Amino acid sequence: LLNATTYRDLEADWLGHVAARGLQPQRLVRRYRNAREADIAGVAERVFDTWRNTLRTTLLDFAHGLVACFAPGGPSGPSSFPKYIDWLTCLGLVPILRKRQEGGVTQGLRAFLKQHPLTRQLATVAEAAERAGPGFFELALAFDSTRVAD
Amino acid sequence: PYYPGEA
Amino acid sequence: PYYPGEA
Repeated sequence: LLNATTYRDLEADWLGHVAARGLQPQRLVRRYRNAREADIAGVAERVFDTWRNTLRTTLLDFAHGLVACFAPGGPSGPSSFPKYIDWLTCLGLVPILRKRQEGGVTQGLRAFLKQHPLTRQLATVAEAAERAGPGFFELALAFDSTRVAD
Repeated sequence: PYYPGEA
Repeated sequence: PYYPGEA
């Protein structure tokens, strides 16, 4: 998720937020009308910091939402880990059965991504999601297809 | 004014 | 602008 971000769209969103706040450097300096560099620099830094914190928590929430689809289906159902480990401990062999089909993970991903408000809210989040999307679907198909035997 | 986490 | 890791 984080590798797909780009500098241009993030800068564009930051500039859009600045325009929405009406706190451009020209207006801010023309309003303050003082030479106290430390105070104005701290004000600008905190203005940026609030946006940085909000972006970080938004990305955290989206990342947890994406993670929530895969995790339950790992230890149980198709492609279970403890069954793999006890196969290794008993014999060292791991029989595996394969079939190419769509399952709960793929439908969960489809029902999750297609109607998430954060994509419409932020350009960077939407572009990162659409760029990294195919990998998520391929990983979901990989999770669904395999099944360690009983 | 808009913020990333807001509705 | 271009960066080494970007697409």
